[PDB]
Amino acid sequence: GAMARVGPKIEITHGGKKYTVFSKVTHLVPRTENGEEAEYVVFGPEKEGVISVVVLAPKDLNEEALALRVKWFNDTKPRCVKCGAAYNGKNHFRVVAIRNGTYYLDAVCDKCEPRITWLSAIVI
Amino acid sequence: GAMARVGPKIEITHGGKKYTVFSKVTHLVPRTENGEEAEYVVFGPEKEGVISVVVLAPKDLNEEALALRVKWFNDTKPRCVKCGAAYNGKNHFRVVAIRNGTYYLDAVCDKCEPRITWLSAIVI
Ligand SMILES: [Zn+2]
Ligand SMILES: [Zn+2]
Ligand SMILES: [Zn+2]
Ligand SMILES: [Zn+2]
Ligand SMILES: [Zn+2]
Ligand SMILES: [Zn+2]
Ligand SMILES: [Zn+2]
Repeated sequence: GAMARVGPKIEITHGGKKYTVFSKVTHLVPRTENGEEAEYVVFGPEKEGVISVVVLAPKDLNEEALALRVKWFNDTKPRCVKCGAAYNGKNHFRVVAIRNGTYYLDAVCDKCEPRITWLSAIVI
Repeated sequence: GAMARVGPKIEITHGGKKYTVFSKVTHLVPRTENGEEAEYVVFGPEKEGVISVVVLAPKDLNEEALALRVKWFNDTKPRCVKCGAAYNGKNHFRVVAIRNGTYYLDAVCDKCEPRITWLSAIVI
């Protein structure tokens, strides 16, 4: 009976809030014309005290690296590119990031992009 | 009965020689620390008048783009990084390239790296 890791990688508190962070190694991610492969991060609405996070990336990200994505997002507070809304805990919100997670190419909410909810649902 | 494209994408003559170029869209390729995803190109030995080429890349490359890889290789004549040998038509030879195929990170021959022959054999 060989074990298998399942569910969230790490659970963290930050800014008085609790984040359950899932991740998947996938290359089904956006890329620049130049050839830099991006990552998706999707933030879910707070449900039962906890905000679900899903990081889809082409590389294996350790727990420190995963925790830093939440921090960078919380401290950047990026706005939806289509409507200007920030993640408020009631919506889903997706960023596309390159440069080892530090540079956002895109940010969008699920009222402007409903499909982002199916993205994280597949992992969650 | 739905058709399916098979075998080589393009066959080209250059420098008095004939190249049969295969390709595969794959993300099982090398990458830089920064996040630039590379491509493999493997040159086979001339057998029955023809040199087999196999381009493994994370993007869909049209026939012009595939033909340019052969040209850039023929005109660069890069040397094996481990022994200094050039592709001579008798050996297999692999380059790793980024920057839309123009910049070689690595070049190696199959006496120094025997596994490169299994790389192209899977596609061929
Ligand atoms: Zn803080
Ligand atoms: Zn990839
Ligand atoms: Zn929006
Ligand atoms: Zn939602
Ligand atoms: Zn020429
Ligand atoms: Zn060599
Ligand atoms: Zn060989």
